[PDB]
Amino acid sequence: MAYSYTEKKRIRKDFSKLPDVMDVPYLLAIQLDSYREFLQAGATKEQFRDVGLHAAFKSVFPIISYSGNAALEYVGYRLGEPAFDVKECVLRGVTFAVPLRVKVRLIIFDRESSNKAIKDIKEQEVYMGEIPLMTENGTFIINGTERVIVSQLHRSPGVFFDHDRGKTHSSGKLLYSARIIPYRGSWLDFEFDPKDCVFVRIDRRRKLPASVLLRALGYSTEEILNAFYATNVFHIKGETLNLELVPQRLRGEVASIDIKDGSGKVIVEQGRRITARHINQLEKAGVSQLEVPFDYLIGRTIAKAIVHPATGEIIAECNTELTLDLLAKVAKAQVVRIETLYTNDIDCGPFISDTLKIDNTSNQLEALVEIYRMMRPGEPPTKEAAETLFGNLFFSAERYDLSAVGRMKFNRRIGRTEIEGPGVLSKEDIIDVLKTLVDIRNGKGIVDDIDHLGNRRVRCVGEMAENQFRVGLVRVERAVKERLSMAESEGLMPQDLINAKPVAAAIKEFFGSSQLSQFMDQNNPLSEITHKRRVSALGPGGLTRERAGFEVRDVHPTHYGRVCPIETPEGPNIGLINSLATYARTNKYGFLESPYRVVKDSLVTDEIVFLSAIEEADHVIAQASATLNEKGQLVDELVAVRHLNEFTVKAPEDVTLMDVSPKQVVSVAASLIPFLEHDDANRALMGSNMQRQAVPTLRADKPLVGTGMERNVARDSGVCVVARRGGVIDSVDASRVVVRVADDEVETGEAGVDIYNLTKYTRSNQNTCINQRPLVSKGDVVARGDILADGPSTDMGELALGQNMRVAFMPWNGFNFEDSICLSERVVQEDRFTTIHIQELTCVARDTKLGPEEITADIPNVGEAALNKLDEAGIVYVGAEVQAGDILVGKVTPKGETQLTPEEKLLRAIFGEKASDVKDTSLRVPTGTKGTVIDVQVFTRDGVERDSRALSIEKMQLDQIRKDLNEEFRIVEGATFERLRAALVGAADDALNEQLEKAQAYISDRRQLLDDKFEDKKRKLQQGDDLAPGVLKIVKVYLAIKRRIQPGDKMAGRHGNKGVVSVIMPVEDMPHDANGTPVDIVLNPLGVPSRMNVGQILETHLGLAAKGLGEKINRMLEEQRKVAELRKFLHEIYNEIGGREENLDELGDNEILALAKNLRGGVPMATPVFDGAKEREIKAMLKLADLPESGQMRLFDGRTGNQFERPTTVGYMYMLKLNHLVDDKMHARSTGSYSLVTQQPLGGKAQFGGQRFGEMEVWALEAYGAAYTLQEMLTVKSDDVNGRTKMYKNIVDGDHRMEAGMPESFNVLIKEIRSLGIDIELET
Amino acid sequence: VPLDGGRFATSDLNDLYRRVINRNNRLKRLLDLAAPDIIVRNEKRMLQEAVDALLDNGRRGRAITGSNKRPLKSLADMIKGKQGRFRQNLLGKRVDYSGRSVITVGPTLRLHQCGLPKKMALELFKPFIFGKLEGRGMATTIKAAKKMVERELPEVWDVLAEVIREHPVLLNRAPTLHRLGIQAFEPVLIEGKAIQLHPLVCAAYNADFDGDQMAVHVPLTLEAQLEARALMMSTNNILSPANGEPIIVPSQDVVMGLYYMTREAINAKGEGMAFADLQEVDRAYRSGQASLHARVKVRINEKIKGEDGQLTANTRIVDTTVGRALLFQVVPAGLPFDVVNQSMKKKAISKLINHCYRVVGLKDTVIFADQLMYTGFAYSTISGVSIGVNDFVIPDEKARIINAATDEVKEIESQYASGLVTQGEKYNKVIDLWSKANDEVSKAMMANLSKEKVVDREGKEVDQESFNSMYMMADSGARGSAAQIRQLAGMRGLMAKPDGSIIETPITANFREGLNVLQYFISTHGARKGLADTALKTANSGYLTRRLVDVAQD
Amino acid sequence: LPSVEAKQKERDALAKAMEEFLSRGGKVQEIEPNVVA
Amino acid sequence: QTRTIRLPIHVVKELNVYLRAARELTHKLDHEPSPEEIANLLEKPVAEVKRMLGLNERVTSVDVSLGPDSDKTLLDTLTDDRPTD
Ligand SMILES: [Mg+2]
Repeated sequence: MAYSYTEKKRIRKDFSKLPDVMDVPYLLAIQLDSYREFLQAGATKEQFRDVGLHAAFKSVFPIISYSGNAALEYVGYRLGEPAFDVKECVLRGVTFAVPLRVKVRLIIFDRESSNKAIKDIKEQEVYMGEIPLMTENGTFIINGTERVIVSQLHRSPGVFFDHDRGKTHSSGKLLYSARIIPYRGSWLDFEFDPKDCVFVRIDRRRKLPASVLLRALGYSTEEILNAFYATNVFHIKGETLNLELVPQRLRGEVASIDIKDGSGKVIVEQGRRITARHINQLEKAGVSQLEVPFDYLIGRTIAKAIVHPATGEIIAECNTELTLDLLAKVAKAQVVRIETLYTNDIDCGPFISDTLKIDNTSNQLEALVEIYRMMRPGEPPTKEAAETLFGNLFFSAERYDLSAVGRMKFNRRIGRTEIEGPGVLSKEDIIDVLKTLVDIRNGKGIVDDIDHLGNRRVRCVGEMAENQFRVGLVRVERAVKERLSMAESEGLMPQDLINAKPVAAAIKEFFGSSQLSQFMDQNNPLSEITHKRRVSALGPGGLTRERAGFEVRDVHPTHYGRVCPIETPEGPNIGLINSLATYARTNKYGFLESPYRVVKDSLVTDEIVFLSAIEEADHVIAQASATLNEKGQLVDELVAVRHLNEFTVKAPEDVTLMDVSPKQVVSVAASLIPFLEHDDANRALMGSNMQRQAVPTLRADKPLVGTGMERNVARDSGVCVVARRGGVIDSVDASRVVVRVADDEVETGEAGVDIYNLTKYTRSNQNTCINQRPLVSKGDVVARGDILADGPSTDMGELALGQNMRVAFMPWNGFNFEDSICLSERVVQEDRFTTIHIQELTCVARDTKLGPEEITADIPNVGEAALNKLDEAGIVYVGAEVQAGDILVGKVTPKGETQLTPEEKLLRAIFGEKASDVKDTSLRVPTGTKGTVIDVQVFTRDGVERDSRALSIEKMQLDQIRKDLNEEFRIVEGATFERLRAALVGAADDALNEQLEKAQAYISDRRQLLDDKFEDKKRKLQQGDDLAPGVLKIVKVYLAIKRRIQPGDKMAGRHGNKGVVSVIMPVEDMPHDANGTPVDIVLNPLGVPSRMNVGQILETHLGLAAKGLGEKINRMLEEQRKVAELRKFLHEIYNEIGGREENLDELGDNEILALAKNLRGGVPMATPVFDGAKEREIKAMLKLADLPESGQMRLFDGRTGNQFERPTTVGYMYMLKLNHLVDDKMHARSTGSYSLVTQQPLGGKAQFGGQRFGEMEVWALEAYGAAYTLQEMLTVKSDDVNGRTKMYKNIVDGDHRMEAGMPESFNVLIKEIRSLGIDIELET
Repeated sequence: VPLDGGRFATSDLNDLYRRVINRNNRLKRLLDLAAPDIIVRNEKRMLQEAVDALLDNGRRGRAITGSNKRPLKSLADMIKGKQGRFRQNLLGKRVDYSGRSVITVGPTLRLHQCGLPKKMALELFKPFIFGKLEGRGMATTIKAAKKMVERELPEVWDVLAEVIREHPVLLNRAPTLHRLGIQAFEPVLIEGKAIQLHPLVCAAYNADFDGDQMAVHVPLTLEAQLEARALMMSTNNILSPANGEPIIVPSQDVVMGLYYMTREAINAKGEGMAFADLQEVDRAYRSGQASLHARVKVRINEKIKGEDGQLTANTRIVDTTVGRALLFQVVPAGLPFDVVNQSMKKKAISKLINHCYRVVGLKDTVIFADQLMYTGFAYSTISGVSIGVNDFVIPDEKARIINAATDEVKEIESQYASGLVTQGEKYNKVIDLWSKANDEVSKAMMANLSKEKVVDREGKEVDQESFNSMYMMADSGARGSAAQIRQLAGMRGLMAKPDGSIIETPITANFREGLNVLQYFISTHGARKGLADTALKTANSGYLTRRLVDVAQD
Repeated sequence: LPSVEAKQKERDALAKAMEEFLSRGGKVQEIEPNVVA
Repeated sequence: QTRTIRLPIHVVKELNVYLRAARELTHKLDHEPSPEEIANLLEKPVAEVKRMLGLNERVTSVDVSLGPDSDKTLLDTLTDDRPTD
């Protein structure tokens, strides 16, 4: 294949065997697509009908004014431009917001039952709420700090049926309650009573009868009960002896009465089970009437009201059983018709027929009052008024929130035809809940699952932001409704009609005070990706941590390809916080989908369909590693399928779908682990979390054994700058890269120049270093998509989270006892695991009521050694080495009424120091932290007095902008000299001079923009920063610290093997081989058999062959070998072992020698998660680099010189350095400040508090005999004013016995009980 | 109290006390104006709920709620509601002379001592240095002695080394489940920021080296210093308080060096030679002229404590290996030689320390458990044991059992399509079938893993015990059991389900050969089921041990 | 909520009202954005 | 009977004027409340308006849980200046 500019420098050996039909899509597509639907920047006059920002204005604005003749009409909205750019926004503290101006008109009427004599006044209203306008990486810059808004996995609105059999029913078979869950509020319920009844309820009401809800809506009680279970009519010619023989109801019912039908034969004996042969006789016989007894119809109740034509009145009401006295009336009245209900115990029991007689609610008038009894008993509403009142209360569209997705899930579960149901409840839907709830008792079908991915909906930032904007709009209309009704249009303007405060305040709290909008952890480019693919089950309006349990914290068979099962955080919330898969994608309704390949019995089709969770149970899905016959046919008689969420084995003639890639099940962080199939699921879950906490080291080193997904994480994270358009690089600087756009990829009719400014050393959210280094040279061509400069922890476009060290697996003198890491001194002298940390220290100047706070250079009671580092303004210089305790900025506060002690003024006269009425409150560095001042930022009020340093920093910024504008015009000036000269020498004098006016018109129009851009930056430098009220000046400095690795730091690998370095041994003590090459890290082999992670050793065996091949390339390159011998050895590595590669496409003298120089340190290899190298392919490369195929060699002891009596596994393993350094873990305290009420230790004076002595440690001392050790830690070490001060005097004097006194926690308890009117004293 | 910027902050009882005084003075003024009973009965009613809301909240009198979300914090709410002052102190209280840092293994420390950084010792023992500088004459006042510690003068380190010589410190881990969670050690000054912990006390503390932290505490009075040495010392609590078995036993790394040392081989270098004493055995092994484990005959002088008060010595010629003779050099005098003639597994060493504690006492046992740690760490490094890709040997007869069991299920699936068996009858047929084939592979794997090492004695092919790395770690009891080696070499078997059922298709692959995409997704069901179960194991068991203390504390 | 169809029928009544006015005698006013009355 | 620190009747009468004049100005046209633009509407000096608005006590409560988690109180984190170490 053809290689780009970046791929020609270094190629990874890919061991993949399965072909890829679809590559991995954009990782951050879930954050960008959901926001473009909400915020529609690029659109025509006709907007979209989505649920974003346009749906909010289309639902709150068009409302007429009550008790008036006015109405507001929404026309459209437009988005302006942000005041500041992206990078210049994180340092000023702005929100990078954009205003929106909605054009709303005001209409007037005459209230004459006709909209006449109107006057439209279209006015572009001022900005209501500034939208944060997230960047291109999926982050929101809120108050200078970029944040992400994770998606929420909430339950979809609809109906849910289950068993819910527990201890309440005290039996196996139980009926569950169908709790209808709307979108917001107006909850409903329907519980089935155990006594063959149904008792509906509400969110806060008690059990309500279901019989009164049928007649109050308008339906008759006789017709609703006859259509529930069954309906049977019988004719009577003066004698009620007849039964309508039902071919379905008579099958399975015993007949206790002997019948003689059949013209001389018997059908059923006295109490005999009828068979299928005798049942089918009634069909071909054609008979319908039969002589039935009178004692068998006493159990069968009537369905509809029986009216006699002779009497003229209803002789029998509905739902009435037959008695002995009621039988003589039928013989006397001689009714021509009879309607009874035919129910049995084998079929479904008529629970609606028995519940109809509950509370005597069958009539239409008596049922409308029973509902009002549960909603509002004894309210001001009348009997008939409450019926019409309640009929419109829950029918309100604003009260009963039912989304479009909820209406689809409502009709699809009950089996209705109309999928897009209305927002209000329909009478046809109330009848499906009755037939489906009673069916779940007898077990004639299936139930629903509340944990399946079909019942869970993914809510992104586009919906969470539109809901807050909708709430902000209904808060404006409620306040502007009374102002418009009592006024007119000719006296005011549409701007003064409504207020824009509730809208700006509703979106201000969603991005700054919501648990979904959290600070993005950018200590690693991988952590930024996994934070945006994160799907959280917590949040507002969702399932919390306490009500989780154990049924939701597990995996489901529907999580295959949608949610990674080995990426849950271990702790209090495991299984609630999930991460999206690699190929996963949300549907239109908000459900997760995964791609599949349509496979037939003759050819696997090339089309790819994205299937949801509910559509997966129909088809048959096979694995992606199924064998093929090079023609699209499966060559295996037994394939693995999951057609019905069951991992079974079936025939290749029944498969219908096929997976795209084996990596579609794991997430992004879980796919970066080589040999994942060999590690346990418990270690793989821990290996994907520790890989996220890696700190970017000083030098980025690629992993010799990788997967292949590393070039996709670094490209989609955005930490490295890529080329927008192709062209030739003009000039490369350490701070910026400018490229010359090619002649073909230009949109306009000019040359075009792209300038990329590289980010230098800046502070991250985790106090880490972030900087970019150029990778291109001067004079090389690049294409669209090439990496020009890599970011933090990236090696030439790949992902380099750590470094690969020479690891030996053996016990070494107990230093690697359990999980400790025996380190060498070479990894410390070579600065391998050294990291740079940037710390920010701010000093604010407030306005004390006694006097303002100003930054000065005069400090009382100090010397010259403390003021030499400051300047004439009072701030340290950039680049000064500050130790622990140095003064950064000068700040003094005026004091009054000091009341100096007369014993103190005698001591000040000894030296002669003058008395100054100013308290020293300067900003100093904390104890134990040292660094270098790298940047100082000064912020002041708009128009306030600035010091000398404020303009000094301003002068440097005004020159760097001027130096960039001069470089922009310098490159475009040379393009006008080569284009005009080439056409003058090559091939009418009037036409030659006419084109000069057009060429000079473009260089003059660009020059005008340079002046507008220069005056824009000069104006922004003069704009004072708006801060909190009560602050005068804010000065913040930045300290850079280079922390090396020391015994105590936590290191880990990619296979879930963490540890803490214990000792740093010299090079002479480390075990070495016969050649004298010492190892770098000694690991303990006892951990591998305990936690089954074989991929830890397979990476070590493959890493030895990767480094061994680089030593052969180096030896071949140093011996001045010809090019024909280099490409021959490169073909033996890529095109001989496995996988598939391609050579003979690059130039030997310039592009092959450049490739062999990057492979000098080692040949990187790609091992996918489930499509990697085997044990045979690993040993094939071990014998190629002249290494043992076993991967083990006999080492020598460095201290004694003797050779080890057993071969030891050696190799190169990729190690990571986690953010668990001991510089923030080591703490100690003797004395310090105490609290106000309870005299207990605490922090706040640049020092931590103490160690909390809980009750578990008290029981440990009580289990011992230490009575004086327990009393000492409870009285003299805390809560004793006279105990701590007198014990400190004893330790200095020499003796120490005890000072018990009385704890302050008990002295306060006595004063609090006495204040409650309860006397408590000490009897003694 | 005021705050930064002139803002004040008060408590929830000032407005409650002010509301009662505002209504009490209003009632006192309403009585002298001869007001009728219609207006004075309502003011006396307001004074009722005014004092009632001050005492307690949540009763029939609703508490005042103005410009605040939480209702209020009354007088009774200060001693109840899971946050009262009486209950908040029973669950924790900050103390002085304390600190914390990560733990680190120290293999050169004794059982009664631990490592303490110099930066922590200067802060923990600060008052003891101020009193030692004035008594020695280096400082006149306490204000001048404090400035000497900030400058870190060289003479301060000589003072700090003397104030911690016989002063023990207490170390405790955050989860204190039993009595051994707090033990006293003699701190030594080490360079670094990590607390150096003894490898043998890691079993009682239940502490691994994955970044765990351990808090420190300093006993001040000599009454508390004697309780840390006589009661809370690490050498005193060598036995478990729940059983009679030793809690300080050699862990996986120490028991691995003692198992390889005492492991008899068939044919080795220096086999059959005789030694006059145990000192000749070490002299022959250090010269490289004798293997670590070879059948030899050494004359040994041992003493017997079986006789009451008679420590009689006996000289006999035994037939043992070279490694077992070197291990007898650290055994005390009261024990015979038959206690070290075995293979020295983990269960055999714990029974030797328990027998040594009941014979020679405690002083000769705390110095004997330290010698086993030094001898286990020394001989586990000489033998560079390592796990490789060829250590997980696969039995050649595993394919003959999997392919045979797969054909026995195909003949059953044909009977399911013919109507001979039902769904429940076929379920119990395929579940019990794979469970039989899983035990057949496990017994065929351990037979090939344990008796594979072959040797040559004067010309032969004799089968001995396997000298394999994966077999040694499971036989010695260091780390791993039969259920874990089964998943590395043999088949994994049938996996469970969070619902409680067993899947029909088992995992016929191991971790060496690798799993498929569907076989790996099935194993994730029981993985997160066991991880989420640990969250309940710390919440339910902690509630049980708390209820048991509240009953049997007196 | 008022999300979609709660007030949709009212929009058609107001849209048809302005169509009759804009047919004959219909005028549009270009009011400035920042106006107090 | 409203505020904790009682204000005399002679300074509390003129305080409601600054609070009533600040309400009408903030709602003029998309206006933000500030103490600079209110000094011109009432013809008050810059140092006088900063004292009238700052005279409002608006005391807070120390028995409030700081943050989303209700596990720490503000009073338990306060220190004293009169007592020493
Ligand atoms: Mg740990």
